Amino acid sequence: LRPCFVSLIDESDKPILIYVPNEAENEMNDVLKYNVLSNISLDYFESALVEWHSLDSKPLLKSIFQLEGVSVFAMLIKQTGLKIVIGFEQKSLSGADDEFEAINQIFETVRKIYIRVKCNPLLVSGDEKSIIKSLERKFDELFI
Amino acid sequence: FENSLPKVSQSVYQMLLNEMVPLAMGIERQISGDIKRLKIEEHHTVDIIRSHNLIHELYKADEEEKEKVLARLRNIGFQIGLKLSELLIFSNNPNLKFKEMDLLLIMKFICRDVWKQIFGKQIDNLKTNHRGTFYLLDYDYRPIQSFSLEEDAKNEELKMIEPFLEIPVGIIRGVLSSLGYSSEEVICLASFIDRGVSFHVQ
Amino acid sequence: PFESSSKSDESLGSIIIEGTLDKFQLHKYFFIRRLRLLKLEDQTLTAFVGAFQLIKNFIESISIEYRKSVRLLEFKHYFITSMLSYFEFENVSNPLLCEIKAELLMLKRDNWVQGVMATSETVFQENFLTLTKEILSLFNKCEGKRQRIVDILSIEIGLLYYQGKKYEEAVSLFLSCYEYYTQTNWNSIGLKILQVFIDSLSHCPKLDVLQIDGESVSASAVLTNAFLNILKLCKDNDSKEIWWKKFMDLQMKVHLARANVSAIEVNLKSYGFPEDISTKTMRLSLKNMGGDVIVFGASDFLLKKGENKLILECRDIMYGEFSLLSFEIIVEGITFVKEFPENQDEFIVVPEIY
Amino acid sequence: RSLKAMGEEIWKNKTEKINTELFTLTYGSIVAQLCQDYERDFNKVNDHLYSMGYNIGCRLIEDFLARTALPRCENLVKTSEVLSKCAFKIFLNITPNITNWSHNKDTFSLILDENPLADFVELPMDAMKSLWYSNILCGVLKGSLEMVQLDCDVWFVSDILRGDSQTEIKVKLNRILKDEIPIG
Repeated sequence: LRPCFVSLIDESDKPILIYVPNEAENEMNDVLKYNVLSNISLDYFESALVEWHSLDSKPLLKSIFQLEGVSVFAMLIKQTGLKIVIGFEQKSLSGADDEFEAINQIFETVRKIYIRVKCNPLLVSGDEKSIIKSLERKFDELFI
Repeated sequence: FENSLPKVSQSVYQMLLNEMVPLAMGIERQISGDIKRLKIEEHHTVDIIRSHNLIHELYKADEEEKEKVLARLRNIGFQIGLKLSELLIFSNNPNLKFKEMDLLLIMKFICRDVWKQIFGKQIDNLKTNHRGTFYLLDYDYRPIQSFSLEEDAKNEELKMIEPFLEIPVGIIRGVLSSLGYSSEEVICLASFIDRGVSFHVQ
Repeated sequence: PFESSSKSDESLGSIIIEGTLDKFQLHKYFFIRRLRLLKLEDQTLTAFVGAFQLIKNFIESISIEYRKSVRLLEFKHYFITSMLSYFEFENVSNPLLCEIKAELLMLKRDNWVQGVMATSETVFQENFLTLTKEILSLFNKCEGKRQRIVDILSIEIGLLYYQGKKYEEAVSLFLSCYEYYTQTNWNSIGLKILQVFIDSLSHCPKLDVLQIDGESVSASAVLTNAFLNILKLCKDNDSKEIWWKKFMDLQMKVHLARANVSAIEVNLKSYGFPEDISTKTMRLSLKNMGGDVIVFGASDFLLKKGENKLILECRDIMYGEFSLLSFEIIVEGITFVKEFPENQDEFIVVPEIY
Repeated sequence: RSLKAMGEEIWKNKTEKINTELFTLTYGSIVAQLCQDYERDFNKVNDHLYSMGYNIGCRLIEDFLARTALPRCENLVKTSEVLSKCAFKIFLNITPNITNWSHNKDTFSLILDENPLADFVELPMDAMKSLWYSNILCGVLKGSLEMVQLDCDVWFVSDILRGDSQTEIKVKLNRILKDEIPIG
């Protein structure tokens, strides 16, 4: 149920953070094979194969593709133009339908910690390093 | 629909909202770059002014220093407006996507929700020139009901009320620049018709 | 009829899934339900692609169903269930959405084939993968959009070119594409692309540089290596920057202009000395271990320029180096009108004008 | 009848609004202003926060006394009763606890459980050892008690945001003010 990478993309081409669990050991972990999926994920927002219909007020979840044994899921939260991508492999997946709501729990509990981190008053306005550091300690609190 | 989640009093917020203005006058007139009072702390002394004397110091303020004050008020309204809009994001309003091509559709958001959240009530009227200039109206702006005008000196009282208007200037500027850009936005007066203030945007 | 068929197919699939036993033969019932959905969606412009999504999620779910290494061979059967479905999606000459659907189908087939082949023709595997990636790259390039997947596909094709020994390097020749993935927003793809470009320049053994512009230089490796040293992780890989600076010193090719963001220098108060006022002592920090330069901090008057405070010898090898910066020939009889217009350029056979 | 019952009772006739998404970020935005205008000074901000707190406490004591009509307090038993059992109840929906008085009972401490002025702030490294955050509360508890004819002094000891120990405020009677009766 635990993820293999998380990704937050703002309204430009930039990433806010590309965080993987367990950086402390190598363990055949390639950040390179994670960033290529994050680079093509921002491409496949504009694809006509999937679409986020706006009639429901609640932001929804999709399943854009699956490469290298890893399935990724891309919520576009509509209003502030933030793009979020979380990745999971087939061995963590059980293939059921009850897990889909728990995936949406993971999506909203990382959106909550993003809006709580970026609404810190004492950080200076601008893309500091401290937003990245605070995000990764909150993520390592969430993910051992 | 009826969410009863935790809450505090309206009155302490409204009076903190009111004393943000002499906080800005105190932070500008005392920048510590080299009648008042004095207080006793342990091996320590502060020296203060009281609020209404500082609003009277705004009545005797320098002209360039007055607009040096008013940038700070829209800056603090800008900060609380963008952060408050960012919390509204959790509400998941279905009106808008980004960059506000249909500008009045998010004018139907701010009057319905944001002014409801800060001041407990809707904006009662909005008029639409279709060049982007939109005409706000409310009959009673909430944090100036407690400001008592003095006896028959209303020409001073207008000049001492309207520098409290830069905070909702900051509010609507901050919720616009949370959604992408900065365009021109000013105040009005609009003497009310039945027993307060109007706003222009682009 | 179509919406009733979709809703009744979903309800009948759930009702058939309510029966627990015979899950292996239930694959045939799921394929029959998929064929019933495919017969209803026979003429759709975009929704057929959504019906391909009705394939693909089912192609996810069948991938959820079979769980074995030998089921990878059943994934080879899914490759057949790709390819015949490719036969179900080949009924077009040229289109915008059908090209992207064929690109996604070919990417899924190539991912399945690469998963199958890596389980245990080794020279021909690179040629067949390059042919399939060239077909998918042409299909993705035949579109009005999607430059981001095309750039990663071209980087994968250039890495497959680098997977054998090749002197012709498309990614290293595309320093524009390297700067497009390096200038901003990406710090791990660029750190491998610059490593591939530096390795290709190491195995180049040629002085015929890029003909796309006037950039004919044997110090283009050092120009890329400045960005590779700026985008380095830490001082663990400082030997790469030291070796690249040593190669730039040996092959010198002296004209350059660096932003000097790898070095941080801070000034102090102006003073005086004996027979020439040695004002503006400054402390400097650096990443490289050895550096010697005639660093001069210029200063502009109302209508003049001192350009003083240079030191010829610099053996300093630490942060806050505290250079003396002796400043002979004081202009305007040491007036106080001179403001700061500091180049602070530390030329070590190449200028670094911060 | 009891001071618990009155302080809970005012919450049936008090106008209310949300304690997150307003009123936390008001204090956060003004302390961001004080941090950015003094070029990240960490002790002058305490002085200006305590000044604005003194002014708002002296302006708030009248609304507290008009909201519930109470006699003038005289010791640190009735103040320690009235504070923790109606004042933070009707202004912040919280209730602190009282401990660590002296032998003569001329002090106490003010351990607070859920401070709604700092919800998920996590102040940075330089401000963690030389800044107090909630100085608007110490200003209120100076300026409110200085108008019911008691000189006082109210100071932080520790808080959750930088330290493992809880949020508490120390306080001394510092004499009783003499009301001035005659003409001269």
